[PDB]
Amino acid sequence: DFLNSAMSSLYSGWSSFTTGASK
Repeated sequence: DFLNSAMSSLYSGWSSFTTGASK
């Protein structure tokens, strides 16, 4: 799961939208 966080900071940082699907 931890790796999931380091990923959100990379994918959920440039798109600032993927969070909708990730969350």
